[PDB]
Amino acid sequence: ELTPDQQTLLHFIMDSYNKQITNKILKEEFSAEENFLILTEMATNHVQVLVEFTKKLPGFQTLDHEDQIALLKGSAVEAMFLRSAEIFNKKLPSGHSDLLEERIRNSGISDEYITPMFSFYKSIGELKMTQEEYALLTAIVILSPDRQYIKDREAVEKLQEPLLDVLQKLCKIHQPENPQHFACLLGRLTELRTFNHHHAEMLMSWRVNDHKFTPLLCEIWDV
Amino acid sequence: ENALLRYLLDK
Ligand SMILES: COCCOC(=O)c1c(C)nc(C)c(C(=O)OC/C=C/c2ccccc2)c1-c1cccc([N+](=O)[O-])c1
Repeated sequence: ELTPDQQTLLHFIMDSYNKQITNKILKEEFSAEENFLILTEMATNHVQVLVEFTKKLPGFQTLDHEDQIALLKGSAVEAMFLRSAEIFNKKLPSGHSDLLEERIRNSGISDEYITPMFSFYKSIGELKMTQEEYALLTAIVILSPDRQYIKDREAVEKLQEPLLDVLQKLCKIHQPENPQHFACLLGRLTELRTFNHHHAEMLMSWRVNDHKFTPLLCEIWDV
Repeated sequence: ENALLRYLLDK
């Protein structure tokens, strides 16, 4: 299948990913500024798992401490989305995703933001991704060399590069008969970038309604 | 700042 050293790496993110929610949106029935507590709780569950994965990433710990932070703060939103897609398509039984979308359309959170979220999820759903793909891709998002306020850009590449070479070769053998598939997956990294803009804009609106955020979210997003 | 992030990372 794959190289000696590469198999060990692949076989280590992936276990890392296996081991560190929705249903309250599904029933007490609710959309919200009134239910905002549910949101921040979810985001906070996302941020906590983001951090616990990023530690486990090979060489992450060796980076400058401020660069470390920038990568985290730089990647919260993208990972929050990329993880939701694995929940939405890969893990929820039939019918749950349908009510979920519709509950959300009812949120009073406007389609300008809602429609891109759902089109992105479908598109990646239709991509039929394995756990290895979701895991590895998550780790590529996090190790994005170009994030703002990074001091030593070249250190972060050299750390992402290895993950990218696993994933190409992975696609090559387990979506053989689809050589474009590896480019498709990468486009999803491009696709995710846009949500930060939307975040910023949504975040700003919530401060003008004086909403409460958890400690953690306070730190990760400078509120 | 980012006291909590540093903590959660330095473990
Ligand atoms: C289109 O670009 C912007 C889209 O991203 C954001 O707007 C956005 C922003 C900017 N900040 C935050 C804190 C959120 C967030 O809490 O979660 C995204 C997860 C949604 C979802 C929830 C459960 C299961 C599956 C998916 C989202 C957000 C958006 C829409 C609806 C919801 N939601 O209430 O579920 C959240």
